[PDB]
Amino acid sequence: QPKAAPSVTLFPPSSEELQANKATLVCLISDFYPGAVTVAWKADSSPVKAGVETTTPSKQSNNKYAASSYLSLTPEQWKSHRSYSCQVTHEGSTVEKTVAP
Amino acid sequence: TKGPSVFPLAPSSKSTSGGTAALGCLVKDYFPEPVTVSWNSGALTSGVHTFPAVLQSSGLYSLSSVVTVPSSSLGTQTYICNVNHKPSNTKVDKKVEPK
Repeated sequence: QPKAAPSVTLFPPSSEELQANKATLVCLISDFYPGAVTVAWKADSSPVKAGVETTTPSKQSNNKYAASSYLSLTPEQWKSHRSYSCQVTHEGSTVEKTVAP
Repeated sequence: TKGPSVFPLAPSSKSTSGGTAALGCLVKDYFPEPVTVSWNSGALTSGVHTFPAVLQSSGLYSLSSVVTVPSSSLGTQTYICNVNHKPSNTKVDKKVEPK
């Protein structure tokens, strides 16, 4: 089966979640093949692994794969940086999305 | 059992096709599986992708459901995700609004 590159959507923490003294970045990864991806998160330019939880890719109804990655932060962590990024690597190519407070 | 906290993921057109936006709901920290998600009480089915849950270091699960909708609809159409977590007898209907 031919290689298919991932589509990546990154959402910042909601204002509602911040009011609950929590923060989650949500990185949604879809429509890729083969079904192996790696995810790197960065606070500004600094790689971070604390609070990162990533699913094992699973087949979609169209025979391609989907995965998601979450970065759980404190509101103070979130607000302390200029941005955070979710970088998805698939078959040696990378897609990086960045969001800011 | 633990019921989820549900948060709105406000619409964004950065990653979608021209003239569309992606919006969603984050279903955080529940146990055990499963959670079900519908949109607009089951009336909205096109463009919905509910992702498999992640198991976290805490032993709790989280998932997200995202729907891709026409950007022109953002002012005119209400979007509500209907989250059901039967094991904890919790239901949440979260309105997802533009920021």
